[PDB]
Amino acid sequence: PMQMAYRFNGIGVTQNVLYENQKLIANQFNSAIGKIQDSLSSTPSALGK
Amino acid sequence: SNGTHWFVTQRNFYEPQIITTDNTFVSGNCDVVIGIVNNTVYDPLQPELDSFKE
Repeated sequence: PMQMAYRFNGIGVTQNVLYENQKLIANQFNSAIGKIQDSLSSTPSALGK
Repeated sequence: SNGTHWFVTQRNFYEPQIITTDNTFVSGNCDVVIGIVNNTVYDPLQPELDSFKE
């Protein structure tokens, strides 16, 4: 959780955003990474190259 | 921290500093941040005034 505060600092967002929204941000990462497994299974044309 | 005294320091070279009011910025209260600890800051604008005026 200290690392992501260092990475919002690169894109011009201060550290206060992450700690004030630590639970909500973690849910967004958790749900988005679960969609990736379903996305490759549904569309077989992703692994074309 | 080194166990007793808290310090603020830069990222790639160890150089501890005393946490004054100009070394930090304030955003919101302290009941929402996970892992926040208790400490005090030693501001340099109050006791400079207190030494001369009092």
